[PDB]
Amino acid sequence: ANSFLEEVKQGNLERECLEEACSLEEAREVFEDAEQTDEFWSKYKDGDQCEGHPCLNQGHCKDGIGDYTCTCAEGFEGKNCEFSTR
Repeated sequence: ANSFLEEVKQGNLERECLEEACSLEEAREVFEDAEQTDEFWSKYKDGDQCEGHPCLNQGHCKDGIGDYTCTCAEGFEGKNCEFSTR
């Protein structure tokens, strides 16, 4: 029966089902969250969260399918931390 899932310890959530192994079979039911199904897939394209990196001045991005965030250094502030104090 099948070949990918089953023999595997179990399905997954995105990477394991986001390759030539799976597309959205079991991983679809392995979510539980309603909003986690939409934005998540619905043409999994989004902005690759951190593609253009929303964080400036060497900030950092956690990124997460759907939306991302940013973290700046101590001497940095502003929405995109685009402002360097010193």
